[PDB]
Amino acid sequence: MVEFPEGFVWGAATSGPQTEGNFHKQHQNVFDYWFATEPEQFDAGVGPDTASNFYNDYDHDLALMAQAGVQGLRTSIQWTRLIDDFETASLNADGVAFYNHVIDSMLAHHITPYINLHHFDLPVALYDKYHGWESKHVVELFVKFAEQCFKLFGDRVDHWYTFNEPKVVVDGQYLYGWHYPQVINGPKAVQVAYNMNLASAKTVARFHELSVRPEQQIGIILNLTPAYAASDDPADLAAAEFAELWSNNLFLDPAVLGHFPEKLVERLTMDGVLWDATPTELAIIAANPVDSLGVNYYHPFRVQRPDISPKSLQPWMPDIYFKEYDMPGRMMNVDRGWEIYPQAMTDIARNIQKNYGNIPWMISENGMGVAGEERFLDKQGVVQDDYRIDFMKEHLTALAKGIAAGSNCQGYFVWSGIDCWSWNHAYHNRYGLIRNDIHTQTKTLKKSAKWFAELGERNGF
Amino acid sequence: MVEFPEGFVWGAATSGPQTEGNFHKQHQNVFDYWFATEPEQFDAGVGPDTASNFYNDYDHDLALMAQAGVQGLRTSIQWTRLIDDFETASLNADGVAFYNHVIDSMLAHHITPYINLHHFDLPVALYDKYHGWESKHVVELFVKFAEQCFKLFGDRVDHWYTFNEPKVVVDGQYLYGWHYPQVINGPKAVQVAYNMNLASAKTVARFHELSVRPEQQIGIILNLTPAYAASDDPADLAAAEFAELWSNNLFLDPAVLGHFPEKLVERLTMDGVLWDATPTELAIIAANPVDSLGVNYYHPFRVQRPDISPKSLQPWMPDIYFKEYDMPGRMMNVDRGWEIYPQAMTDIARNIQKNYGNIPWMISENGMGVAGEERFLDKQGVVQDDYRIDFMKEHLTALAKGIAAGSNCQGYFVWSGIDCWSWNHAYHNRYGLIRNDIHTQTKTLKKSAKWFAELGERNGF
Repeated sequence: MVEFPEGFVWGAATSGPQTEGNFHKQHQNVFDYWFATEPEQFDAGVGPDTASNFYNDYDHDLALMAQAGVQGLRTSIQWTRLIDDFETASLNADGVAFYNHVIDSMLAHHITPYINLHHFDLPVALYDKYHGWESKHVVELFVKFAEQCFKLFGDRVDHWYTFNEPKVVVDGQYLYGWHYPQVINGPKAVQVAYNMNLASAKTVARFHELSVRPEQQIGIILNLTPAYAASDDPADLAAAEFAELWSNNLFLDPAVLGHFPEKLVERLTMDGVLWDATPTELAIIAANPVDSLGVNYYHPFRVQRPDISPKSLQPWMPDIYFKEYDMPGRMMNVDRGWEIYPQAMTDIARNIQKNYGNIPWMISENGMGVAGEERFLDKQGVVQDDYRIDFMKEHLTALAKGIAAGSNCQGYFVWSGIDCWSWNHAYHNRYGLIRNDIHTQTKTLKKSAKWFAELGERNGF
Repeated sequence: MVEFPEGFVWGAATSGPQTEGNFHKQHQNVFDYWFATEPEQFDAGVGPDTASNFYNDYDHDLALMAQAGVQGLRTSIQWTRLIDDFETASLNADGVAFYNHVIDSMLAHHITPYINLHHFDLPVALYDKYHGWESKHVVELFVKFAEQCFKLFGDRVDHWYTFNEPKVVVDGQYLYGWHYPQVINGPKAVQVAYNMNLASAKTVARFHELSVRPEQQIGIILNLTPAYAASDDPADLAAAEFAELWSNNLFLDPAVLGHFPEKLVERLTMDGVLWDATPTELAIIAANPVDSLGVNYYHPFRVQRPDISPKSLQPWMPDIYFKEYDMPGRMMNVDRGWEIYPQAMTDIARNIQKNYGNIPWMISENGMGVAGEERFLDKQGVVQDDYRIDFMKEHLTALAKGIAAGSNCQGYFVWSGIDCWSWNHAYHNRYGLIRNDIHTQTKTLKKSAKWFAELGERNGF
């Protein structure tokens, strides 16, 4: 009834910091330090130290993900586990052996690895020593870390990602206090956005120098949700224009087109907050675009005119040009406070098709979080998450409208395979196809897990 | 200047729970239990245990209402006072003796008795054992109770009411937390609204099985305030449409027309929350419409679209289809949060006239509550409540226009005669023509009282 291209990849996504636990990890990342420092900032004081126990139970967890129809698993390697000396990217042999075991175990369970290099997990010592992503020196050390990943694992991994959503690192570490170190500094944020874009192009350059097979590709993962204008009132449309240049073009254009959006550069220059670039850096960005795109979508995004004029005497923030808008009559997931609007998928598919060369791309994240799922256990122990299935039905149906009209979409990765630790929210919301009782680390497929499996075999629904 | 038809009843209204006190009352109703158990939920810690001392002082209390021009008095008999065993409706001899004394004292004072059977006072033991109005067994037990009242007092009581506003019991007990048990559950509310309509029809049948004089008639007291849309945008009149069906037609159509409003049942059906009804129950409802209508009006009712779509993921409530609206420029009773809009009574009179066969009806409640009436004591300790006299003239002016279009309105009852106990608000707001000083239980007539007595002696103002 609703079918998909031949060879479509049906996958799941997570990250290392949200699954492994900190068992025997040499270094603290910023979240590790934050929980060790301020456990009160974490739901029920549940931090990352055990997470979903993937460090100990990876082999059986991959078997369950295989039962749930996961053909490709996207996760990440932790900079703070793999590397001994950040300055030289010397190797921690127990961390090297651990990633070798999960990649081999993925292969034995017929799961194609999708390895991402960074998911919000900057080592805190590099923030102490250099202020982290503000340092073009840290940019080099990350490339050296990526180098080591490609040489150790490149023989078995075809699909790579530089970053999971650099924008969330910008927003979290430097604008709104979501990530330790919780800096509130707009101008610094602009430079960190530039530096991470430059880190990614440099990683793409290194990756292709060290390539061995043609099948090996490397991409980036971004949120590309449209910035819908509240109305056709010129202050609203102009707000949506900056919101999109800033929340999407900031990374899309360097990543795919190899340059920064011209109107955005103009705006930040006028406000005197523009990043420091060099022509050689800009040339490396121009010469090394990504090979593919991962798209994360959960909920739509609407903006209206700011309340006060952007010329007011206030610290510079991107938000001086736009304000979030709530649309009368929106379809809501009320407990989570999120609008449900599946066609945003279809708009994304059309944008990549028209404006970004129809570059090959996948939905790298899509999913629905629900609290207190114990309420929907049958006494056979299986969560009856019919809501998750309907959510996936609506969004896959809109994604199908995009593929049919010619969008080069190649895969759909659910967030997430197994319930995992959602930063300061920890396990308050569950996204998995598979349920984790985090007291015992005992995992059990939900109803949606069997549905996802049949979806992959039928390649539709 | 503003005159009324011949025979128009000028009366006053209260209830047993709000006047009697619990002196030697055998059983606890839901409010008694709530107060005995959470006194903090009631203004100044004042509960119903003494109320306005009507149990002890009914005789002199009645002599004063008669001085205030109360020609007929509506109040209620408490299920929890008259009945020994609820399962059989056996009699508590002291309760019977009390209500005989009250009724006989009314006629000795030439007040016509208007006796209502139920005013928010479900026995708490019937809730514990059966979940109260959710049980069709409890509906039968109420008919047994109603039958005893008819047999005991029908020899000198011509005018009866099955219920005072069952929608307030639905709303308070099962939707918004106003009444103990404070259940929040849309589906149950739907079933309780249906069950209470069924109890009233069953009571009407029993009443006419026993009625011997043609003067004997039984009615129901409803609030029929129109749902005024905020604007004529289609979303707001959709909201006003449902709010009308739900707040008025849900009770008025079964009571007067013999059937539930079809487009309401269609929407309750589509949403999966329809009550459980048998053919026999529906035929009883069709076959026993009430004889007359009691209308309570205090303030208008304005409605706009809901903030989110009724299809959002939320528990079913009637409120998913409409949100209240505050009209800019409203005339307000500021100390109370209530709009003043007397035209509404003209609209109700016309609705009843055109669309309900012009059934004999009365205003069973209308009044204004104000706090701290100590501030308007004159030199002889009489409240000078000109605000109350004005309020009456404006609403009587509107009623008289409805009658002049021919509407079959036959009387006007003010709330209230003596200041009585207003549930969780207790004695914060006073509505009476007669002030009650509650520490000593001394009642003195307000200035509005002498004005009410002249209005009846003249049929106008």
